[PDB]
Parts: sequence; structure tokens; C-alpha cells
Amino acid sequence: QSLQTYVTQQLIRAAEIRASANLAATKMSECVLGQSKRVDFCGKGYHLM
Amino acid sequence: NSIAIPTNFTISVTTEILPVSMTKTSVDCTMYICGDSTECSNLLLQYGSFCTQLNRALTGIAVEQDKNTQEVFAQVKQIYKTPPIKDFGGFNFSQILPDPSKSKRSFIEDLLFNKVTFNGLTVLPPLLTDEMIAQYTSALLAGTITSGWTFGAGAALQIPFAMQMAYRFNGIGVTQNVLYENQKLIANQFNSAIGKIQDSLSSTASALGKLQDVVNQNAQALNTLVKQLSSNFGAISSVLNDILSRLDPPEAEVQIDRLITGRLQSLQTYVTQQLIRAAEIRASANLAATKMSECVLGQSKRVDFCGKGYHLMSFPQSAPHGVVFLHVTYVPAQEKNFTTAPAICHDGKAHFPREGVFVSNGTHWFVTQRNFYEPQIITTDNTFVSGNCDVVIGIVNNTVYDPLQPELDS
Amino acid sequence: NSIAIPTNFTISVTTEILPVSMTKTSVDCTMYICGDSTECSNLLLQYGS
Amino acid sequence: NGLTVLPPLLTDEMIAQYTSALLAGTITSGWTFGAGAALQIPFAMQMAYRFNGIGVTQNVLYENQKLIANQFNSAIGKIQDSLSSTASALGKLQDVVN
Amino acid sequence: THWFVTQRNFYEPQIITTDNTFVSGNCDVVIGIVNNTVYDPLQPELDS
Amino acid sequence: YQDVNCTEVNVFQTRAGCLIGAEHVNNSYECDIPIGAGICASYQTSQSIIAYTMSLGAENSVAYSN
Ligand SMILES: *[C@@H]1O[C@H](CO)[C@@H](O[C@@H]2O[C@H](CO)[C@@H](O[C@@H]3O[C@H](CO)[C@@H](O)[C@H](O)[C@@H]3O)[C@H](O)[C@H]2NC(C)=O)[C@H](O)[C@H]1NC(C)=O
Ligand SMILES: *[C@@H]1O[C@H](CO)[C@@H](O[C@@H]2O[C@H](CO)[C@@H](O[C@@H]3O[C@H](CO)[C@@H](O)[C@H](O)[C@@H]3O)[C@H](O)[C@H]2NC(C)=O)[C@H](O)[C@H]1NC(C)=O
Ligand SMILES: *[C@@H]1O[C@H](CO)[C@@H](O[C@@H]2O[C@H](CO)[C@@H](O[C@@H]3O[C@H](CO)[C@@H](O)[C@H](O)[C@@H]3O)[C@H](O)[C@H]2NC(C)=O)[C@H](O)[C@H]1NC(C)=O
Ligand SMILES: *[C@@H]1O[C@H](CO)[C@@H](O[C@@H]2O[C@H](CO)[C@@H](O)[C@H](O)[C@H]2NC(C)=O)[C@H](O)[C@H]1NC(C)=O
Ligand SMILES: *[C@@H]1O[C@H](CO)[C@@H](O[C@@H]2O[C@H](CO)[C@@H](O)[C@H](O)[C@H]2NC(C)=O)[C@H](O)[C@H]1NC(C)=O
Ligand SMILES: *[C@@H]1O[C@H](CO)[C@@H](O[C@@H]2O[C@H](CO)[C@@H](O)[C@H](O)[C@H]2NC(C)=O)[C@H](O)[C@H]1NC(C)=O
Ligand SMILES: *[C@@H]1O[C@H](CO)[C@@H](O[C@@H]2O[C@H](CO)[C@@H](O)[C@H](O)[C@H]2NC(C)=O)[C@H](O)[C@H]1NC(C)=O
Ligand SMILES: *[C@@H]1O[C@H](CO)[C@@H](O)[C@H](O)[C@H]1NC(C)=O
Ligand SMILES: *[C@@H]1O[C@H](CO)[C@@H](O)[C@H](O)[C@H]1NC(C)=O
Repeated sequence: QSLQTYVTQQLIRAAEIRASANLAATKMSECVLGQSKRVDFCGKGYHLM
Repeated sequence: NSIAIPTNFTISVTTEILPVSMTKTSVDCTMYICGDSTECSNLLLQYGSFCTQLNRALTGIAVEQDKNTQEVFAQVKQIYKTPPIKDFGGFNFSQILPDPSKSKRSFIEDLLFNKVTFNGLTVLPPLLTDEMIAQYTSALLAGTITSGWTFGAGAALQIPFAMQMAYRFNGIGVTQNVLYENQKLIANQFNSAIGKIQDSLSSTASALGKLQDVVNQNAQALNTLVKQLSSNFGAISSVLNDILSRLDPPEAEVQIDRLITGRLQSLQTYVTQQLIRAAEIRASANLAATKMSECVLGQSKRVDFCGKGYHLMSFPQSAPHGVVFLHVTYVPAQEKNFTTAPAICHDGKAHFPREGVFVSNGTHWFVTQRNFYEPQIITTDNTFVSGNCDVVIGIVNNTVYDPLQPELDS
Repeated sequence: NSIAIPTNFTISVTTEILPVSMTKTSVDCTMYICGDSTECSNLLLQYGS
Repeated sequence: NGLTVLPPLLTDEMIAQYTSALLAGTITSGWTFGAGAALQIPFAMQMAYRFNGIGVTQNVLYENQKLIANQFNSAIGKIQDSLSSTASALGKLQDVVN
Repeated sequence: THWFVTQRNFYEPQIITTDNTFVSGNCDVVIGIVNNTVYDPLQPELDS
Repeated sequence: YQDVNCTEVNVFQTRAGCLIGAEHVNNSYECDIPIGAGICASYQTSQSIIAYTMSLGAENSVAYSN
């Protein structure tokens, strides 16, 4: 139960990191590789690069 | 002073494959833990709500697989269908519109379904049959093909496909005469790019792997759940009937309390892992539902969201437990170097391009759209003025052509 | 009857930080539960998978 | 005690080679390297197309390019100071480590 | 018999004119092209 | 009754298993109450529970011509 508790915490924390890796992959595709027109997605003010 | 501009393009089609729903597996914790064994049932009921909260939790997962399947595919208001004559401007959808000769899946959807693989357990059927996913994806296809984005935003207003692709080209900043001057080429590029998919899904297995992983994780989770019925957990036998033959109740109820503790921990393991897996698949179903609203029902400005290259349109194809998008993209090609300047000095005024970029073939100068070299003579009808030669760094001296003065001179 | 129009601009360089990867920690189930004990391992195999 | 830590596939030097390539793509070739080939364009003109994409006409960069270079350079220095003085910004990474 | 130009998302029939049109090349390359005049907002002014 | 084989005791065999107490109709509607495998049920005219294959929407030949 000590090990299976930790694994269940890590499977949930891994999903909270996958949700964040997908957001970082999205912000790179749109806001580095491009110029997004999506308000507040890439800083306050109008996005340049 | 150096810029490179494409002289040409490749329309490319790419395949994106997304999970949408697990199998709707459900497991009676009563018949899994005990099963035709009232001496066990009388013990199990003392652990209280655990089996009720497991049945409720897997029921929540099962219902959500139909919400995911609904939210991806059931976006369309009506079941659109194509006219009999396939006069789509020479673009050819034969691989992707449904075969009336068959479920009425399309050719590419059959190649998708061809490339993907008992006690207390149950498997419920999904709410939309594969034929209903094929009718919803045919509605999404024929809506997109006959009416552009408009069926995603109101009525399915018709438009000729040669002009639908002119809006899609205009939308990526490539002036729509670039389509019309090249429409026979572009149809051949599109058609042979779907041909490469019709090959790839026939010869090669790797693409469906992202749906096959949803299957393989479930089959491994159920085999692991059933093999845990055979484990001893410190009882004298893992067979429930052995204890309910070889031992009297004063010992047998302690032996069974080892088995119940074990068979209950195997269920709490599996149901927790299926709750976590359902969250992982629901995030891919919400990504699929998003890609369908934004890339099929619209045109996406979002870089590398609907493949590499500027997004023209996209087509959904059903797949077992998932969705496949044939994303269609303008990828620029055959770039050439040119000298460039931010502006020009003509009688001391600084002239800037209205939309294009200034470029030179070593000698003379032209404006062009940025995404495709189509030089036009620098007139007042393609520039605007602001200020003078002091304020701009690297302003070139070149002539601007006044388009009134030849007419007025007559 | 009135609108305000900006007479100037400020370029800003807002910073944003996102987590992407966990430490790839792996724990062996037997060496954690039992250490090197052969007797504990033979009991651990009664819990199956 | 049976605990082990596997290495990441990409070393932190190889991660710096990817960020370097994404910088060089973004500085020398605008958005184009996301869509296929890196079409070079001068950076003053790239920023005029970045400006034009937000409804500020290209001359409003080109008449003010010295001011805009100085504003940008100032803002980059401020990030080095802001990262140098307090770790509190990296608190979103540090929480994941903790 | 006669032709108008409009924005795409709401019917507003303007005349086809040299302000709201642009040119590229001769007819034969555009599959489905039609015949019509294009009015010129300034070419009538030779007489005045 | 889920998955049971429909001589295992108005009475009918869906793909989901045996449905008792609702009439199977040679028609289709929106999916009022879900059952599964494209079958749904609803309450209709003399009133009964009716069961049917769901309908995905009005068919519409968008009047495309080139
Ligand atoms: C850069 O682009 C310009 C486009 O204007 C090129 O100049 C133009 O080239 C054509 C022929 O390619 C010239 O017309 C023809 O010239 C030949 C010369 O022997 C003559 O026999 C024909 O009767 C006809 O006049 C045209 O006059 C010329 N336009 C201008 C404004 O010079 C130019 O060649 C391109 N490349 C370079 C390296 O400059
Ligand atoms: C683009 O054309 C302009 C206008 O012709 C050029 O700038 C002007 O160049 C002339 C000489 O070619 C300069 O006049 C001279 O100035 C000196 C003092 O610096 C004076 O001693 C001479 O008697 C004569 O007046 C003029 O000042 C200059 N104007 C500006 C605004 O700089 C320019 O050189 C051309 N540039 C390119 C890239 O072709
Ligand atoms: C548009 O806004 C920017 C700031 O976002 C202004 O930038 C800088 O503003 C300061 C005043 O707050 C200017 O300072 C003055 O500079 C001269 C020397 O250049 C000095 O002698 C004065 O005592 C005073 O400090 C600074 O020059 C200016 N930076 C630049 C590069 O122009 C800018 O002034 C605003 N635009 C307008 C039209 O004012
Ligand atoms: C659209 O594409 C299909 C192929 O997917 C073309 O169909 C082939 O056409 C030739 C010539 O008529 C036949 O010999 C083949 O047997 C057809 N089928 C296949 C699978 O190759 C079709 O010609 C294309 N054009 C149109 C307007 O439909
Ligand atoms: C632009 O690219 C297309 C191919 O994507 C070129 O078309 C080919 O042209 C050669 C002759 O130059 C023919 O042999 C091929 O059959 C054509 N291919 C196709 C698919 O039609 C086109 O010539 C290129 N050049 C320009 C300036 O647009
Ligand atoms: C482009 O960069 C060059 C430097 O690489 C700028 O400077 C001029 O460069 C040319 C040779 O390319 C020299 O003949 C000039 O003498 C240089 N200028 C000075 C002040 O010495 C050049 O001005 C830049 N051009 C643009 C359009 O920005
Ligand atoms: C638009 O009208 C012109 C005539 O005003 C058509 O051009 C003629 O087409 C015939 C076709 O057999 C040729 O014999 C003539 O030599 C053409 N005359 C000229 C001046 O080119 C033209 O074909 C019509 N275009 C369309 C698309 O209807
Ligand atoms: C439109 O349909 C008619 C049918 O006869 C055909 O002649 C014509 O070439 C088509 N036009 C285009 C632009 O596809
Ligand atoms: C029971 O189910 C099988 C298919 O699983 C079917 O062949 C059989 O006819 C069913 N029994 C009855 C009574 O129809």
C-alpha cells in the first residue's frame, strides 16, 4: 500500500505534467513558430513574437 | 537586404489520428469478488459501500465514452449528402466519400478499420454504431465539400469547390488568382496526395498505433484483472469453492477474508487505473472535438495545429475507437533569393507596400505578395505614403508608376 | 461621441514558465517491498501481478 | 532502497541545441520555418509583418525602428535582472521538483 | 443578364468596378471565367 | 437485460440484450432515452414506451452546382 499509494500519486501528477507539456508544445507551435491572434494566450498586449 | 520568396507550392495531405473512446467495460464486483457463494457475500457486505462505489465509478467511465464519441462527431446539424455528379472543380474525393456498395464506410475508412486488432466482466455496446459514425462523418464530409465553413456557423450555403479553395487560398495570404491560374495542377497535387495515404494505410501499420495503444492498454488491464482471481493472497487456496469444501466456517471465514481483501484490492487497482486512463482519453476526445470544430468546420490560423504548412481544409474519417483527420495544407516551394527594401523614395516621399513586399531581380523592382513571387509594377495602386527619406533605415531610390498619367496624357 | 486612440506604444517582453518533464524515477517493486529476502519474495508472489 | 533515477533522452546540452535552432528559425526567417523551409527575411521587415498582423501599419515600425530596438533591448535586460534577483518566478518548476 | 460583386457573408450588390476588382493575366487560364464589363470610376472624364 | 439471450425469462432482442415492455418501431427519432448500438427508447402514442434506431438528423442535399 505504501508503493501503490505513491504510484497512484505519480500517475495523477504525470497527467498534470502532460496537461502542461501539451500547453508548452502548443505555445511553442503557435507563439514561437508563428504569431497567434488569440487574446492573452501569449502575454498581455498584442502578440508580436 | 536579403529575402527569399516561393515561386511555387505543394498542396500536401497529412493524417492525424486521435483516440476518442475506450471500450465501455464494466465489472460486477459482487460476482468478481464472490459469485454463486453466499458465505462470501455475507462476508463481503461487511466492507460496506466499496463495491457500490466501484460499480458507480466504472458506470461514470462507460457513459463518458458515449459523451466523447458524441462531442467529436455529432457537431453537424443535419445529414448532408453530395449531388450525383461529382463536379468538384476537378478535385477528387473518391477515396473519402462513402461507398454505396458496402457499413457504407469510405475506401480510406475501410483501410482504417482493417488496421486495428469472462466471469463478472461485461462489455456494453457504444451508442453510435460504426455505421452511424460513418453517416456523421459523411455529413461532415459532404457539408465541408459543398458549403465550406458555413455549415459550421449557420446554414449550409452552397459554393463551387473551385471558389471554396479560392477563399481557403485567400485566407493564407496567397491572392486568389494564384489558385485560378493553377487549378488543374492543384487538383492533381491534392488527388495524388490522397493517393499516398491510400497506399500508406494499406502497406504500413505504424499510423494506427495511437489507436492500437487504447486497445492494448485495455486488454492488458483486463487480463491483469482476471489473473488476479488466481492469486492466493495468503489463503490456503485461491479457488473460493476449495475453502467452501475443505474447511468449516470458523476457519473458512478467515481464509475468505484474505481472498476478499485481495480481490477487492485488484478491483480498486483496476478502477483507479481506468479512471486515470479515462481522463487521458477524454483529453484526446476534447482535442478531437476541437480539431473538428476549428479545422474541418472552419479554417485554422493556428500554426502546426492542423499539420505543417498553411491550413486549407480537412476531412474526418472514422476509425475504431477514434478519429482520423486528412489535413490539407499549402506548403511553400521553390524559393528564390531577391534583394529587398522596407520602402522606396520617389520624389522624396517614402512609399511602403499596401500588403506585399518589395523585391528586385538585380536591376528593376516589383511588389509581390509575400507567400508566392508574382511581381507587379510598383504603382500608386499598390503602395501607401508616409513621411520622407530621413526616417526609414535602408529606403531604396526607385521609380513609382503613376497609373493616371498615361490616361490623362491622351 | 468620443474614442481614445494610443499616440505611442511600448514593446514588452513578458516571461512565462511551464513545467514539461518529471524526474524519470523508477522503483523496483520487489527490492522495495522485500529487499534481498528470498522468503519475503516467495510470500510476495502470493499477491500475483 | 530499490529507488532508481533514469536519465532523460535529450541531455540539457541537446535541449539547448533545440532552443538555439528555434531562436535561429524565429530570428532569421519569421514564422516561415514553422510552415516548411526557412525563407530568410531581414529582421526589421519581419517585425513590420509582425506589426502588420496586429493592425499597426508597417510605417509605424519603420518610422520608429530606433525607439523599438531600444525598448526591446531594455526589456530583455529587465528579464535578466528579474530572473537574477529572485527565484520566485521559477516557482512553477520548483513546485514540481518539491 | 448582368452582374454584381458583393461581400461573402451578407448580400450587398455593388457594380463590378475598377475600385473593387484587380487583374491577373488573360481569360484562358481561369476555368469557368465569364464575359462582362468592368466599370471604370475615372476613365469617363476625358470629355470633362 | 444486458447481453442475455432472449428466451431467458412487448418482448424483443436489441444488440445490447433483451428489451421487455417496449414496442420495436419501423421508424426513427432523436435519441430520447439511450439504450446502445444505435437503439434508443421514448414515450409516444394509446401511449407506450417505443424503441427504435436513432436518427442522426434531417438529410439535406446541399444544392451544389459548379
Ligand atoms: C528583370 O525583370 C525585367 C522585367 O521588366 C527584365 O527586363 C525586361 O526584359 C524583356 C525581355 O526579357 C525586355 O523586352 C524585350 O527585350 C529584347 C532585348 O533583346 C527585345 O528584343 C524585345 O523586342 C523586347 O523589347 C524588356 O524591355 C525589359 N524591361 C525593362 C524595363 O528593362 C529584366 O531582363 C530582368 N532581369 C535582369 C537581369 O534585369
Ligand atoms: C537617392 O536620391 C537622393 C536625392 O537625389 C540622394 O540624396 C542626396 O544626394 C545629393 C548628392 O547626390 C546630396 O546633395 C549634395 O550634398 C552635399 C553635402 O552633403 C553638398 O555639398 C552638395 O552640393 C550637394 O547638395 C543631398 O544632400 C542628398 N540628400 C539627402 C536627403 O541625403 C541619395 O544619395 C540617393 N540614394 C540612393 C541610395 O540612391
Ligand atoms: C513613446 O514612448 C517612449 C517610452 O515608451 C518614449 O521613449 C523615451 O522617453 C523619454 C522621456 O520619458 C525620452 O527622454 C528624453 O530624451 C532626450 C535625449 O534623447 C533627453 O535630452 C531628455 O532629457 C529626455 O530624457 C527618450 O528620448 C525616449 N526614447 C527615445 C529613443 O525616443 C518616447 O519619447 C515616446 N514618444 C514620443 C513621441 O514622445
Ligand atoms: C477520381 O479518382 C478515381 C480513383 O480513386 C478515378 O477512378 C479510376 O478511373 C479510371 C479511368 O476511368 C478507371 O480505369 C479506374 O478503374 C478507376 N478506379 C481506380 C481505383 O483507379 C477517377 O477516374 C477519378 N476522377 C473522377 C472524376 O472520378
Ligand atoms: C511548380 O511545381 C509544379 C509541380 O508541383 C510544376 O509542374 C510540373 O511541371 C513539369 C514541367 O516543368 C511537368 O513535367 C510536370 O508534369 C508538372 N507536374 C505536375 C504535378 O503537374 C510546375 O512546372 C512548377 N513551376 C512553376 C513556375 O510553377
Ligand atoms: C546593410 O548592412 C550593411 C553592413 O553590412 C550596411 O552598411 C553599409 O554596407 C555597404 C556594403 O554592403 C557599405 O558600402 C556601406 O559603406 C555601409 N554603410 C556605412 C555607413 O558604412 C547597410 O547600410 C545596410 N543596408 C540596409 C538596406 O539596411
Ligand atoms: C467573350 O466574348 C468574346 C467575344 O467578345 C469571345 O472571343 C471570341 O471567341 C471565339 C470562339 O470561337 C473566337 O473565334 C473569336 O476569335 C474570339 N474573339 C476574340 C476578340 O477573342 C470569348 O470567347 C468570350 N469568352 C467567354 C469565356 O465566353
Ligand atoms: C459547370 O457545369 C457545366 C455543366 O454542363 C459545365 O459545362 C461547366 O464546364 C462547369 N463549370 C465549371 C467552372 O466547372
Ligand atoms: C443467442 O445468441 C447467439 C449469438 O450470440 C444467437 O446465435 C442465438 O440465436 C441467440 N439465441 C436465441 C434464442 O436466439
